[PDB]
Amino acid sequence: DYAGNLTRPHWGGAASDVDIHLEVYQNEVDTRFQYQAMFLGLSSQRSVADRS
Amino acid sequence: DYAGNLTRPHWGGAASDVDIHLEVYQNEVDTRFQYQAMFLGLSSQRSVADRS
Repeated sequence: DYAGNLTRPHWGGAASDVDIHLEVYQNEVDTRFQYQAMFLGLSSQRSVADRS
Repeated sequence: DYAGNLTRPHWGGAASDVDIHLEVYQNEVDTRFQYQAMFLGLSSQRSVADRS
């Protein structure tokens, strides 16, 4: 193309070849897939908070 | 961690490790699974009662 030496704003380099852009970030974290316990209703519950 | 000698309340013995803890008991007795006779309509009933 014509004008093979042009101005690239966030491509700061000696020949304007190396990227220097900014990573846009929207506070996104991918951690894991959540799990819910399912033996709360399939077993009896007792408390020994005194006779430990 | 930093205390291999501790004060365990309901552990008796000279160097603890006796487990004299109380037993929590809620009046529960598991006995067996009951059975009901079915040979009532599967036979003929004759009552000798108080005669022979």
